[PDB]
Amino acid sequence: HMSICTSEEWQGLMQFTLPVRLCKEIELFHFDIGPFENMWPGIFVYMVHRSCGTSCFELEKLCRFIMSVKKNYRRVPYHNWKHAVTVAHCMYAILQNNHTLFTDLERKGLLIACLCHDLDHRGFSNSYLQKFDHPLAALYSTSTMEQHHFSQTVSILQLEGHNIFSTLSSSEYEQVLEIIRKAIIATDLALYFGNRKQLEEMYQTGSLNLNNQSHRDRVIGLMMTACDLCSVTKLWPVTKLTANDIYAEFWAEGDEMKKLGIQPIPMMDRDKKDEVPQGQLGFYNAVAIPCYTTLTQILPPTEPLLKACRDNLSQWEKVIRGE
Amino acid sequence: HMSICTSEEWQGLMQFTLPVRLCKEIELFHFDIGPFENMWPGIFVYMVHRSCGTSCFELEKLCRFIMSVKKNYRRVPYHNWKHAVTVAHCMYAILQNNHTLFTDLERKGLLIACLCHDLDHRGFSNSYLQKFDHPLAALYSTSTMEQHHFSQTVSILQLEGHNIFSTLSSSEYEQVLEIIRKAIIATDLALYFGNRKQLEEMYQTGSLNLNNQSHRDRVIGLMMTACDLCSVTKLWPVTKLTANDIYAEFWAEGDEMKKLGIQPIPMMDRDKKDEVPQGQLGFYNAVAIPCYTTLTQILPPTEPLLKACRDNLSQWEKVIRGE
Ligand SMILES: COc1ccc(-n2c(CCN3C(=O)c4cccc(OC(C)C)c4C3=O)nc3ccccc3c2=O)cc1
Ligand SMILES: CC(C)(CO)n1c(=O)[nH]c2c3cccnc3n(-c3ccccc3)c(=O)c21
Ligand SMILES: [Mg+2]
Ligand SMILES: [Mg+2]
Ligand SMILES: [Zn+2]
Ligand SMILES: [Zn+2]
Repeated sequence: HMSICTSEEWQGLMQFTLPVRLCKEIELFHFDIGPFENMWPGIFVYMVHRSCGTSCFELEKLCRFIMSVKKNYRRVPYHNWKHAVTVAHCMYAILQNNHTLFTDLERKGLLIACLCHDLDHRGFSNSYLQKFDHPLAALYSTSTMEQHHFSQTVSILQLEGHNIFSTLSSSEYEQVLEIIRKAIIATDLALYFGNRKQLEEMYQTGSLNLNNQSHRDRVIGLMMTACDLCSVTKLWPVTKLTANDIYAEFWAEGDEMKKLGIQPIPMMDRDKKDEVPQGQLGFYNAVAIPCYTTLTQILPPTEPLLKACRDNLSQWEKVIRGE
Repeated sequence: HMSICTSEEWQGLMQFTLPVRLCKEIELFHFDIGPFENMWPGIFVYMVHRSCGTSCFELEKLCRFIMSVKKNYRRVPYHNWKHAVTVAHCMYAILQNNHTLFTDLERKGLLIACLCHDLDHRGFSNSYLQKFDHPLAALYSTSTMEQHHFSQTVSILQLEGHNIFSTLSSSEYEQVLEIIRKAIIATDLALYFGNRKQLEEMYQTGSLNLNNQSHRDRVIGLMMTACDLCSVTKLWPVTKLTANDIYAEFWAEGDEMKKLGIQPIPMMDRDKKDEVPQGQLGFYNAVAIPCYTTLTQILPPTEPLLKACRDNLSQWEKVIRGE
């Protein structure tokens, strides 16, 4: 039922070497992958090698995993392969700047989870699938898509010559699958508010214990959300272009409702496209700024993220005011 | 300007007596008015008299109102005089089964609002009038048609010997015009989704209180939508025939767009008649079933509506399956 890669695809990836100029840039939080589409699979390999090591995964098995993952990402406007590598890059930048804060079993799982977190996205919300009783909503009652993304990840790893986590003991293997499970479920934005709530109180009262697994998993969750929203941390022209992509996806979902006689929420309605600048300001103020603020409080090296978020908020604020 | 009834028309109505056989059928929710065309105006009078008494309105003024309302309903395939009386009948059945929950003034207003809710329908959607900048969209920015229906109701009552509420105190009169205003605006399906969602929430958290005017207006609104969609609660052959009438009206609207070059949505496209069973399944699942479900939860005697809705959904389910 999955979509395996061709021999051609993984072999070419194995041959790819990252140009020396982009070595500097890939270390920066505001790095846009956008202009280098042919390099995106190659960029993930680099990040995996630069973080955990050149001998952490079997190069053959790794290249087959990446290229098969790419094939299970649909041609949707925003929740595509480009997003999966943008999110992973941000995770790489965070994991680099907090090098001794996470175990090599967390480091491996976190990058793989970021590349897989939106696997098989059909450009529809959890609310859409529940409202139209889609077979996926029948399998997973809550965090519908996120539970499906995790199921597709597990299915890719279950393919011949794809299990990149096969060299781990049964204990070490079930441990990493759980890191990935939790990281992907955490990408369900509805769960985020509560997570950034509990993390805010835990930071204030100094109760956040990094040795406590339950507490550990909450930080990883926020790290996932911060990576998932990193489009608001890029330079203004990049940020502006990405906004157009997620709207195009939202509008297409609304169009599907309009066809059935249903009225979409303003966000999903393309006839309320002028409401987008105000909607962005609302999202940045209610979702993005709180996220990066708390992330910086827990992991201070992640400060540039919050800085770039603020810069873009100001840009949206200028758009509203008519520059 | 309006369309006044003839002396002949209202005089004959005053003389009409309902057949003793029908007395029991009119009390049932699944009652089809379709076979009794000559009796439709007479049926409304009966319902008025059995709901609010025989001395609630001046028989002369009432018969003139009904017959002139009938004349301001166009010969469109679905949004016609037959629809008005079907909607009103369903409202009568709901009022009857929950008699003491409502005031004599709401019973008066809701039945009149149901007979008037589609007054002067031209067989076009609000989406159409707005996209093609029709003069009616210039007057009313939102709920375009519904605001026009309320304006035509007020215009009929403003006719000589037509003011059926003239015998109410200035306070009662302005309260009944507001009951009607709100009930007709509520027939704009776009507003329904928010209304259903809010009411479901209020029921779940037990915060719903019929003594709270704001809550009361939300229930009346849902009652209006349930009545507006009662065609899906009739027996299968009736339900099937009505679907043909709304589609004849939608197809005519699509034809108007095709003439200007614009491509209608599948629902409004007559070359796309095969997608109709799936369109119905989507409408029943996303609109009709949620509606009756919530209505039954607020007013449990209205359960037959949800029962018959389910029976028709199963019928559409069978059509898709090739049964
Ligand atoms: C809970 O707080 C809010 C605040 C604002 C919104 N909102 C938005 C943001 C949409 N949106 C996401 O709901 C999202 C989720 C995840 C990522 C994302 O943007 C990515 C590119 C980072 C986005 C995004 O733009 N745009 C609108 C556009 C027109 C009219 C209304 C709105 C509106 O109410 C929604 C939720
Ligand atoms: C209920 C009916 C007529 C059943 O045949 N129906 C249908 O099949 N599709 C639809 C339908 C589909 C799309 C939008 N409105 C619809 N309405 C509608 C129209 C105007 C005001 C309120 C609701 C229906 O009555 C209906
Ligand atoms: Mg997601
Ligand atoms: Mg209407
Ligand atoms: Zn994502
Ligand atoms: Zn109607």
